[PDB]
Amino acid sequence: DQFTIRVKKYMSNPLLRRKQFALEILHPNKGSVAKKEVKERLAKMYKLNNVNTIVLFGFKTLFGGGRTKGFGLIYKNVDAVKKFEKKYRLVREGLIDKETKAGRRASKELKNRRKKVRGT
Amino acid sequence: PKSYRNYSKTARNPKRPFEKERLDQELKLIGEYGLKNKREIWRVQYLLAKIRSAARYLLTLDEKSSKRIFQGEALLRRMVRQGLLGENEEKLDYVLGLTLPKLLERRLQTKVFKLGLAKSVHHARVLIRQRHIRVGKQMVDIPSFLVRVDSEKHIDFATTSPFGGARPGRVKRKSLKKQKEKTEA
Amino acid sequence: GSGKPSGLRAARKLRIRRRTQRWADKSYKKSHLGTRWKSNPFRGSSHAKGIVVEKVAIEAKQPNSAYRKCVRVQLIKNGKKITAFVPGDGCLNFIDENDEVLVSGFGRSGHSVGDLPGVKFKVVKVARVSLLALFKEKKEKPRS
Amino acid sequence: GSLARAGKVKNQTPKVPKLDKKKRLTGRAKKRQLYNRRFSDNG
RNA sequence: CUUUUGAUGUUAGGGUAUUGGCCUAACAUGGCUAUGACGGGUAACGGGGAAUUAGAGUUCGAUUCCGGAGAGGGAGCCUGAGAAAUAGCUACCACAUCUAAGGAAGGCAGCAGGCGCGUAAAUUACCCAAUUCUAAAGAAGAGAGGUAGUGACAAGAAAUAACAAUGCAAGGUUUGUAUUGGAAUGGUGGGAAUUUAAAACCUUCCCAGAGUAACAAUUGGAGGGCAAGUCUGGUGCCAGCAGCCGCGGUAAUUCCAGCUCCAAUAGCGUAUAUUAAAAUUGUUGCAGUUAAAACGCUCGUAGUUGAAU
Ligand SMILES: [Mg+2]
Ligand SMILES: [Mg+2]
Ligand SMILES: [Mg+2]
Ligand SMILES: [Mg+2]
Ligand SMILES: [Mg+2]
Ligand SMILES: [Mg+2]
Ligand SMILES: [Mg+2]
Ligand SMILES: [Mg+2]
Ligand SMILES: [Mg+2]
Ligand SMILES: [Mg+2]
Ligand SMILES: [Mg+2]
Ligand SMILES: [Mg+2]
Ligand SMILES: [Mg+2]
Ligand SMILES: [Mg+2]
Ligand SMILES: [Mg+2]
Ligand SMILES: [Mg+2]
Ligand SMILES: [Mg+2]
Ligand SMILES: [Mg+2]
Ligand SMILES: [Mg+2]
Ligand SMILES: [Mg+2]
Ligand SMILES: [Mg+2]
Ligand SMILES: [Mg+2]
Ligand SMILES: [Mg+2]
Ligand SMILES: [Mg+2]
Repeated sequence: DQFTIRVKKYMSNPLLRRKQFALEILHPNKGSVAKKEVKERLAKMYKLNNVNTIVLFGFKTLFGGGRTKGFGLIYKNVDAVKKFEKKYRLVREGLIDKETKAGRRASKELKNRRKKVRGT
Repeated sequence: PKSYRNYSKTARNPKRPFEKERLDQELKLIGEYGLKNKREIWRVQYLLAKIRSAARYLLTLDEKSSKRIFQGEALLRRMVRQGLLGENEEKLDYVLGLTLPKLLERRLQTKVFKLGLAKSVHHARVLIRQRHIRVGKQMVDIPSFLVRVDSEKHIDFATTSPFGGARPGRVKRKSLKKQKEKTEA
Repeated sequence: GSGKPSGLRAARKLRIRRRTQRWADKSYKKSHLGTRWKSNPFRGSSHAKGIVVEKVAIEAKQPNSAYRKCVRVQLIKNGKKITAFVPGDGCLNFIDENDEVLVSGFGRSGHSVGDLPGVKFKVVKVARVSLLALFKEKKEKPRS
Repeated sequence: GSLARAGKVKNQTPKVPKLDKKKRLTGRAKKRQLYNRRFSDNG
């Protein structure tokens, strides 16, 4: 709970619908803070009614504990996030999941197409 | 393809491997500044040597040649930062006059030994490796670390050490405490 | 006078003489003649694999008196027969009369070494176990 | 001649096994010890 | 040497996307060469570079980029803006697969993987997340590419204790070193936090968690060169070692051991090559009475060198 987030090279970006930033979490002594808490803090900071326009990533915890760098992304609305975030990040967040086993026996299947009028 | 992450040898070997005097000198150095190999010494020599070479090159050029003034000046500044020269001896002829002691002095372990903290050099080294010591915010667990004069004053036991205020937090002390508790109950 | 020309425009002569003369240097000749690849068992290599043909003794140079234990082996690479001295206090018997030996140089490029007359090679592995290891014995035992 | 003698002397010698020793120091510690032996108290 | 077979040129053409003996015809007799032509060799792709150098240099450069070339071997085409394409086609040669014997398809010097060759080299892994390309161009593909796996190729950092008591030691009270004993901590094991396309590592925190801290450092040496034993047994010109000189013929400081020591140390040996050491290829920078080496002598073309003004 004793952890300040200082937010660096913050950058509004209306080409996308997001605020980018780098993000340092000072948490002296009591090491490591989970993403959820950080997100909450961010929300508190920027009024930001709903928590899940925030996407955090790249949280490296640095040698010795105590500090911890990351990258914050904050979208305008969930729609925006849906539109231009890559799927993996969305999945991680928990907005969606397709657990689709396309695999790369997909590739094999594709190359097994020689003459098509094939459902099969 | 190959990666582009280029890499470099930090230490040249001797040349004449069983010269007595040199060996003795190396041993003395090891003794004084708590070093693990001759490799460390060699590394530091290399570090020194590059600088020395640069200085020599600069001196071959005349004053108010652009290169000499710029690069030489930069070198001097770097030396000053490192804690090799200071106030009196900042003229580029002086950066030649550096020896190994000058460099070893600025190793973190040596500094630690100097500024109280541990009874010995060896002790200091072990402290450093055992995750105590910090050099301005950042902990550091490599004794080699050449402390710059900007961050000499900001050396003490880290925030998270047992003897920098963050619980006995050991296999030892904690265990002892537990034992005591058990005995009590 | 110097011997050499020291003209400003002399370079041709200077180069050319050096080019011809280099070949008097023995080492240079050894490096740059093509007979290296032809007339050498290892054929420009560190080691070679040879099956053994004959466990054999070689009497030493006159002052010293020993019969040094060699192994006459046939290189698989080249079909070349060569004697290879086997180290160790009792390491002739550690090899078989037909064993796939891995043989190295002796330390002096081609040139022969020490007491031995004209054995330029040091067997240093038998059936993939290291001769040195076998000699030590605490490390390994010959698999067969 | 004789390949019979190959491995004479080694075979002859009596196998005295190693023995227990105080596990030696290594790296820095060893160096320190060496230094002490050479220069510090003897000097 | 090149020239019937275009060698060198001129003319006219043909051809090309265009120039051109590029090809044809006609006509000249040229062209290159001791400043090495033409052959031969290269264990030769070129270059950017690499190693090693005080400075010169010497060697290397298959190999991150640029260029060239090739897709078993030659040759030939089609398509197309671009191919003389090879996961296009035709043919032959050389390999080789299926076949009901009629035919048919095939080309890893793409990625893995296998046999062979060999001294000599990793997984038939996961993914398009990043970097890019292609497309009807966010949204699909990509063994391009990336991520892990194997990996002592190299490269970097760095544990294997430290500290304090007495006991013992030496020094002019302090350093050093045998008993104890509380502190420190990685490693290792398990959870998370994070990381990531998903994992794994990294780091991070929390539980576990050293005293013979068995969580056990090796490698190669101890005559010299060369740092370190004329310590103990064994062998007895044998076995062996020894890069070199040498050691061994019953005191071996050299063999085989044990102990002790020394070096470098998570590395350390051996081999082959290479650079330096090599002013032992000498431009800097060698030597030539006698050590290797002044042509028997002079003339002489190229070559190099050339008074002053
Ligand atoms: Mg800790
Ligand atoms: Mg004609
Ligand atoms: Mg070639
Ligand atoms: Mg190349
Ligand atoms: Mg080749
Ligand atoms: Mg092939
Ligand atoms: Mg083709
Ligand atoms: Mg293919
Ligand atoms: Mg073909
Ligand atoms: Mg392959
Ligand atoms: Mg290999
Ligand atoms: Mg992409
Ligand atoms: Mg690839
Ligand atoms: Mg000596
Ligand atoms: Mg040897
Ligand atoms: Mg004896
Ligand atoms: Mg011995
Ligand atoms: Mg050389
Ligand atoms: Mg030189
Ligand atoms: Mg000479
Ligand atoms: Mg003479
Ligand atoms: Mg004469
Ligand atoms: Mg003339
Ligand atoms: Mg003149």
